[PDB]
Amino acid sequence: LFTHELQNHTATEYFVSSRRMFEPRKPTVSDFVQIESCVVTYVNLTRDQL
Amino acid sequence: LFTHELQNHTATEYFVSSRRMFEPRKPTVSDFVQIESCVVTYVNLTRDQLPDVIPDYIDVNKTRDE
Ligand SMILES: *[C@@H]1O[C@H](CO)[C@@H](O[C@@H]2O[C@H](CO)[C@@H](O[C@@H]3O[C@H](CO[C@H]4O[C@H](CO)[C@@H](O)[C@H](O)[C@@H]4O)[C@@H](O)[C@H](O)[C@@H]3O)[C@H](O)[C@H]2NC(C)=O)[C@H](O)[C@H]1NC(C)=O
Ligand SMILES: *[C@@H]1O[C@H](CO)[C@@H](O[C@@H]2O[C@H](CO)[C@@H](O[C@@H]3O[C@H](CO)[C@@H](O)[C@H](O)[C@@H]3O)[C@H](O)[C@H]2NC(C)=O)[C@H](O)[C@H]1NC(C)=O
Ligand SMILES: *[C@@H]1O[C@H](CO)[C@@H](O)[C@H](O)[C@H]1NC(C)=O
Repeated sequence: LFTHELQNHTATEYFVSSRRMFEPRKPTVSDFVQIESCVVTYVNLTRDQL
Repeated sequence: LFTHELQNHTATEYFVSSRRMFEPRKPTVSDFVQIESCVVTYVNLTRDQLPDVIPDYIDVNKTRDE
């Protein structure tokens, strides 16, 4: 998952592509993993924007 | 994915398995992804038959309004 473009224009496009081949596309929910442990490296947000 | 039988009697049984082996099973929503582009090879269909072809599919929109 990468953020193409920047927050300079209030549009952060979250797309997932193969590390071997740039193929941008919006990820599917079934394909993530849920975690109980959080570290500073994770992006903070509330449930509203999920 | 493959189509057991043909539309000769309007029964195209849609199943999925391994490419090597024969492990028939109805395709599931978790098996696939969505794209915004279409071609002729893609079989074209309406929304109401999605549960018909994919019982694993659940249309929350059309069930809540009921
Ligand atoms: C559901 O989606 C399918 C896509 O997965 C559809 O397949 C598309 O079907 C349409 C028509 O149904 C095709 O568009 C037609 O293309 C012909 C080609 O014209 C050329 O050939 C004629 C005759 O030789 C010639 O006179 C012309 O000058 C051209 O050289 C057009 O003539 C038609 O007007 C029409 O535009 C698509 O090409 C086809 N998809 C692809 C990728 O080719 C399917 O049709 C959809 N379901 C239904 C019921 O239509
Ligand atoms: C996501 O949220 C976490 C927690 O809200 C953010 O990390 C937190 O950042 C604050 C601000 O620096 C840390 O508090 C500070 O801790 C240091 C000691 O490390 C102390 O010197 C300061 O006085 C202050 O107390 C907090 O410890 C830290 N906690 C964690 C778990 O990271 C994080 O930056 C946020 N990141 C994003 C992308 O939103
Ligand atoms: C789902 O979409 C239908 C129309 O297709 C609409 O009537 C209904 O209110 C929608 N429900 C939700 C929860 O989006």
